[PDB]
Amino acid sequence: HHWGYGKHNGPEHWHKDFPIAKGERQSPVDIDTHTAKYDPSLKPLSVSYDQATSLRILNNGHAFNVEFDDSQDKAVLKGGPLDGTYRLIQFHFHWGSLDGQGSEHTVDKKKYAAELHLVHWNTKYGDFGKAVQQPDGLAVLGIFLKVGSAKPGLQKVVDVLDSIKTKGKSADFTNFDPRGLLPESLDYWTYPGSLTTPPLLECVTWIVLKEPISVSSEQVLKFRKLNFNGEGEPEELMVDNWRPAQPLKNRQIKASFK
Ligand SMILES: [Zn+2]
Repeated sequence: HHWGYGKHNGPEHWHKDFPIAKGERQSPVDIDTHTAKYDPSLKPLSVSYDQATSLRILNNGHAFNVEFDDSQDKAVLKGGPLDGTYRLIQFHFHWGSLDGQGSEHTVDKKKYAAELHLVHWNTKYGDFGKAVQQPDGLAVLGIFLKVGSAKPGLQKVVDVLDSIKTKGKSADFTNFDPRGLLPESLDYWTYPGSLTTPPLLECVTWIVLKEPISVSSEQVLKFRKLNFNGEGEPEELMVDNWRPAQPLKNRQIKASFK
């Protein structure tokens, strides 16, 4: 029926409705650190989020998205392997039912507790919907989360989750600064890939940061209290909303560092 992360509608079934699931540039992938090519031609990333305007948080039934005003160049990403300016539209996470799983990308087969995706679209295409139809339409920054110390900048998100527990619920979420979610270092790996949920379009330049951020056990516990279902439907906790690693095929992962 409709796609999800269960036994009957999970990632191994997606190809029946979205054949591109077996495509040549699907994400996520495992990052083999000894095979990644250092590329000295890659520039440092430029993250300009000081004028970011968050608007709302929404449970869409597969994750929770924090959405931003993308009608102007307020929160943008440029540099790195990118040509042009990419505007932030939303961020969301993928997480597990246990601390030893949850991330989509892996590093030398190591899985993290969760993975944050900051989604941006190439302004040359005018809107998000046109951007997803192009090979260079989106840039996603992926950041791993490990369990350890609490991340103060994540607490405002954790605290509003009770108000969007079920699918289709939304809440006003203004004045949230996404700078509180970045690691200290911006070293990264990059490769050409896709969206990790249907429609699985191959329009993404992924930028995965080497340095994870730490979150407390209590913080991730609050993520696992969300629901996949809508209000008044049988409760299905929102956990393990990650797609496993896909074949690298004819692709090279480049590193911005050595
Ligand atoms: Zn994602």
